[PDB]
Amino acid sequence: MNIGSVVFQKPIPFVVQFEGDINGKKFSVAGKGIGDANSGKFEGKHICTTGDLPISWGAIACLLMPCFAKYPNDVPDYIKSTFPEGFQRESLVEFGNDGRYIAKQKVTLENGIIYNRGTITGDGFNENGKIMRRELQDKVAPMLTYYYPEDDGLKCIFNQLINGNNEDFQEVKMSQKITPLSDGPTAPRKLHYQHITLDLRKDSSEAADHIVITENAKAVSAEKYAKACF
Ligand SMILES: [Cl-]
Ligand SMILES: [Cl-]
Ligand SMILES: [Cl-]
Repeated sequence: MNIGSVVFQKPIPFVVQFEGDINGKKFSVAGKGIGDANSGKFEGKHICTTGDLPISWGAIACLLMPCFAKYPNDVPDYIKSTFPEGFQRESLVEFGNDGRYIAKQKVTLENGIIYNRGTITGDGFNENGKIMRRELQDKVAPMLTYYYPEDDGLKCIFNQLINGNNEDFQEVKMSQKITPLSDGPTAPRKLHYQHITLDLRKDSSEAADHIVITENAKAVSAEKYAKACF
């Protein structure tokens, strides 16, 4: 029995706070939403409080809470087991023929609200590229992500494809490391996958530069994934 399973048994509001600096361009994002780990759906609206986001929203979409993923019982939920204290995650995000950035974030539970507080720092992006000129669509293709133990944390590796405006795609390569914020007991770290679909949309009434992320994440054991029907 893992304690985190009880806190996420009902939908929980969440708050996202990000500070960024990519190619010397500083930005700040503030968002809020709701996550339901019973369904694996969590949806939030995020606004760039410093003006316009210097990069395509899709490039930071899945950094703006894998604790909300729907985990079956035949998969040990390590991420939820780190609660109530929470977890931290470091990410190396590399874009094909463009730059890279590093993010560090801490996902905590405070007064019954999930807080995703993170920081992004990157450089080497093409100033005439579709990322920094924001010519990519706000559309991200479906994903499968790999989870597996490494050292004393849970490592996650996966790719992302952001649609371009001319039948092209932008490659996103991510390498993440999840570790607990406390030295308390956690669930087993075992190989498994997450099936994620993102839908980025805009609010007509919102004047600020923003994005509305509808995410549906489900965990799959390696035995059930191998026996999959599509
Ligand atoms: Cl941080
Ligand atoms: Cl870097
Ligand atoms: Cl570790």
